[PDB]
Amino acid sequence: MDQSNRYANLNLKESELIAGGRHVLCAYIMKPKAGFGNFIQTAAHFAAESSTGTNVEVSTTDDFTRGVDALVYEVDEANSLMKIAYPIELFDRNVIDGRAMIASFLTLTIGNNQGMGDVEYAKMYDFYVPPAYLKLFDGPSTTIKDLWRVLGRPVINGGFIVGTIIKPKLGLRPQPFANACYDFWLGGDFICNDEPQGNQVFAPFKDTVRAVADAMRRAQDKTGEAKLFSFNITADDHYEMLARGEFILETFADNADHIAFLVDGYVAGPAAVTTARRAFPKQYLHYHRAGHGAVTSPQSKRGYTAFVLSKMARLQGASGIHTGTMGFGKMEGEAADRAIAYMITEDAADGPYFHQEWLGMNPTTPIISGGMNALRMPGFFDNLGHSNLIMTAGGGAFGHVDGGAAGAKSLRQAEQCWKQGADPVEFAKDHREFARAFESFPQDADKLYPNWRAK
Amino acid sequence: MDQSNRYANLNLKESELIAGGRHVLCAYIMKPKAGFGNFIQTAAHFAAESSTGTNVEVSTTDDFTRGVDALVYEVDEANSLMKIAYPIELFDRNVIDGRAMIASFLTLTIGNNQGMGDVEYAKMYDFYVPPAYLKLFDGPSTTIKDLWRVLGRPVINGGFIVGTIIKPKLGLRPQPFANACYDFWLGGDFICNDEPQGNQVFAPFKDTVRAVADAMRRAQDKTGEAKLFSFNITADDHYEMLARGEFILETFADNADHIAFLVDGYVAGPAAVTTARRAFPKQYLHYHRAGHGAVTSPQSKRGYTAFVLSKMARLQGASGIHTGTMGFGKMEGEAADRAIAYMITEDAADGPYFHQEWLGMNPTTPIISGGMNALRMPGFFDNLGHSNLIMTAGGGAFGHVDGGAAGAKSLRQAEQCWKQGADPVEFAKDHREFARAFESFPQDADKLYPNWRAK
Amino acid sequence: TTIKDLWRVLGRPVINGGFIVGTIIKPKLGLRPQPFANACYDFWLGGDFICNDEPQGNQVFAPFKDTVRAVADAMRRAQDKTGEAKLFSFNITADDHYEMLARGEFILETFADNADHIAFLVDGYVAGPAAVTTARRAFPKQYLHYHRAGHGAVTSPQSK
Ligand SMILES: O=C(O)[C@@](O)(COP(=O)(O)O)[C@H](O)[C@H](O)COP(=O)(O)O
Ligand SMILES: O=C(O)[C@@](O)(COP(=O)(O)O)[C@H](O)[C@H](O)COP(=O)(O)O
Ligand SMILES: [Mg+2]
Ligand SMILES: [Mg+2]
Ligand SMILES: [Mg+2]
Repeated sequence: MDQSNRYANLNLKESELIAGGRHVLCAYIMKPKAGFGNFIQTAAHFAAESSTGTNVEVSTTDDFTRGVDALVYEVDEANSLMKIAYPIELFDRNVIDGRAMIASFLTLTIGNNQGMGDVEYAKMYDFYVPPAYLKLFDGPSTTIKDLWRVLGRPVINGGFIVGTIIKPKLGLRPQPFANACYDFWLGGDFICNDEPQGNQVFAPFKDTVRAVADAMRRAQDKTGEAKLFSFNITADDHYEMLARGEFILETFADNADHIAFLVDGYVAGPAAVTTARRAFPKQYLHYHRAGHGAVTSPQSKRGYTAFVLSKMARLQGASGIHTGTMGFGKMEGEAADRAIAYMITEDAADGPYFHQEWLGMNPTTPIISGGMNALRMPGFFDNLGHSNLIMTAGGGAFGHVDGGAAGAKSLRQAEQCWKQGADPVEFAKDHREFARAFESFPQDADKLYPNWRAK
Repeated sequence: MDQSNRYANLNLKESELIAGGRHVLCAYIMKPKAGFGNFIQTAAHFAAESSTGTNVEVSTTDDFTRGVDALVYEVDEANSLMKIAYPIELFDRNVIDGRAMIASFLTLTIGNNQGMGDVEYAKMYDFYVPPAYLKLFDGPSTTIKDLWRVLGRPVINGGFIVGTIIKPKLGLRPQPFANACYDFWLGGDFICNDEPQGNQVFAPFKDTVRAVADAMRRAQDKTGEAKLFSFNITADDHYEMLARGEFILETFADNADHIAFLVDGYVAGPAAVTTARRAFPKQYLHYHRAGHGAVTSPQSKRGYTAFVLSKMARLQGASGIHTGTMGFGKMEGEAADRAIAYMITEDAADGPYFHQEWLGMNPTTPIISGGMNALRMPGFFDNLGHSNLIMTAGGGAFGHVDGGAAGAKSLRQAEQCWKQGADPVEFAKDHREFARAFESFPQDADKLYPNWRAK
Repeated sequence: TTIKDLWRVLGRPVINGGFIVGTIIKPKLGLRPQPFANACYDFWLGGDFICNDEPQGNQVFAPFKDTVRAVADAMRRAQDKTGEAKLFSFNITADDHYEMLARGEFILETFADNADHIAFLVDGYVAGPAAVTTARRAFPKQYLHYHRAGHGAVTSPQSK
């Protein structure tokens, strides 16, 4: 069935749709399946399955329904580009507070349309939210601004937060776990659970937070500096998440504002992110995206990109989200991913297709992690352009030849080397922990800094 | 770094791992990326990133950690097959009730490993859960038995539940919405919100619930038969979901056990499914999987299959889940998808790689939907083998030439034709509504029943 | 919840799983927390199921939380010794709905990975259906052990 006459109107101007403030815009890279309709016909059915229609005509459709149709307003078959405008009245709102829910945005814009039989693949690369809809999202209530204040840093451009993940990913019992935290905090600022750490039978939850809380006090008394920890409170059950958060804040007591909450937002879902965002709005929400690569990978032509994921996370209320190492780490990523960081940190930024005004919505910190170490940091900061962020290096810290404490300092000195604009090799001659990272990761040192042993 | 000696033990026998009952087994179709390690090396790193390790050695690892390593126990590079055994001590448990959470299972078995830069793609096709771990999942609390009992049907093999989705997907105001519910209920059993219908400004939630409630009373008074409705309560906020469900049950009063709750479990996440499962255990939980096609599609070689998704849904507590039309509808699907239905309905069933014993865990109803109508139904039931299920036809019902009421009866008569083993064309000679479905969908009638006009 | 769910924990067939060997901790009252747990350990060496005697709860000589923690420890010791799963049914009866919740919530949390080994005993006759429903609707996935103390006042054939 050809529904292009109804669900496609290419005469609409994107600039007039934006100025109207009545439409969410989505840009897709789509390819029709062979043996069905052409590009515009497929894009039309795509819009029908994403708003008001199905695959056949129904007697219950009226002129009002047609008024809220999602409309294909731009196509470019040569580049497989498809843009669709969704009237904002389509998106579901809370009965309790009239606010928006990202779950409805996902259901319409990238839900059933991912299973259509007449489409080979379709992936969202960008979207635009107008003010009337943008302001209905929670946004972040805590930012890096609040971590800086705890660390004693300036609340404007407070700078780099040295971080790590406790490794092994799983296996450490409570006290060995806390001993590693104490070691790293002797030279570092931030520690977080590895995404799956929680209440394993060999490392009970409450036993572990108590041991970490003791380590934090010991590290703070020893170094005279404040230390931060991010606990994983992900769970299927809403009330399990609350129980973990409430116990943590109470146990850490006067160090409760040193605590962040980690959520595996992708596999647990927006509901888990919103649970932590609204239950603990004054606790830095640490968005972990394990599993995102199933759709975000460039190898995938379905779902949505990491850019789309990061932009959505800011609406959900993530204080910080993993944005990837941008090609400098062990995970898939590219240097152009720095545009993701600007989109979630700035009040105004450009996506691959749409410019976004955030209207003073709080920024989401870009959390850098994934095979990072002191040797890989200078090049990363060169690509991004700033270091007002959190970086966690698990293997990069506890894989240091001289231990986690030395690993912590190697990250500190690496960012100081970039801030000073110094040559890493020459800078290492006066910074032992940074120099020892070359011996800790000789393969990386050989590729990044040829002939480093000779200097 | 080569980690095959630690994270690979191909001398392990799958039959002993199963008999031991101490390991979750996962089968993946994996392909290493060019320019890195061979197959066993990639599979070993894959297992490390999915349990206890990272991409480098760390000083904190002890023997206890090594004991809980996930182990590659079987490979077949020719077919890109990789099997991994996850010790069940790795998976997180609730502090409040010590039960399992699917979020932990997803984070480890299909989380970070989807973003590994040394892997081109990896997709889970099957998994095995031993008794010690299986019995810790919620499982369904409400089944089709309870819908049959409300309909007055036998609680064993109660038969086919004629259903539909209110179309248009969006745009109907409260009372027009309810009028369409009444029309279909005159010949059908089951009606559900379309996945995005909820609290749109043009169709307020409470006004729609009240109008549908009145429609149910009018239809039951008119037909003398019980009627069912499945309301979408999906939301980011746990408390929004409770608010919608509590209001529905109070409004419907003595028809409260006629209510099912629909959840967009894929975009909202397991947390949303669990909210409905645990807050409303005695309300049929209707799992909707909008967005799943981004990973489950055979066009995708990442994430997991629809079989994996359905099996998890049964553990999560879904009373029913969409299993696709198995190639007979408008969405992607194949005839072999009937194995998904058997896996969620039987106490013992075979997956593509692992046999599963469910130990009496309640079944999940296979909900058939997606471009279905009376003409396509006989073929679908021949491939499945039974009709003890829910089938919803939005366009197939309200697209009927004579309206939703006649469309409802066409679906009823379509299954009666299959139960009687009659020829559709000949059966239509004595069943008006079914015959008029040929006129409603002539393109389908021409392909499925050549020369139907002459008879 | 049904005996099916106790059979599953014990490793029995979920249909016709067979006989569950059980006892009540005697004395009915008087045992202090650790002697109470020591009796639980002894029986579990040969049995499956243990329940509070109907009035056992939070007596001054046997505080509730201390007894729950000691019984929880005994269950691990007996399961680690025998290699078999063990079950316990705690009395959570109380006039105050929120007392019943407090008790049940603390038990499940304390037993942790053995939480599915726990049943909840309710003196349904003297406490009433309201107490039964509290346990039924607050803890649907915990075996509800209905104790009928006091029923003999009306059910006895001597009564008309
Ligand atoms: O498990 C891991 O691999 C990490 O803890 C990094 O460990 P290392 O520091 O040892 O590399 C992070 O979870 C990933 O970086 C997530 O990827 P991303 O940030 O791209 O979402
Ligand atoms: O929006 C729709 O398209 C449907 O209401 C079907 O409508 P029609 O009956 O009118 O076609 C269902 O939500 C999809 O079938 C879900 O797909 P699946 O079950 O494959 O996950
Ligand atoms: Mg990690
Ligand atoms: Mg639908
Ligand atoms: Mg007694």
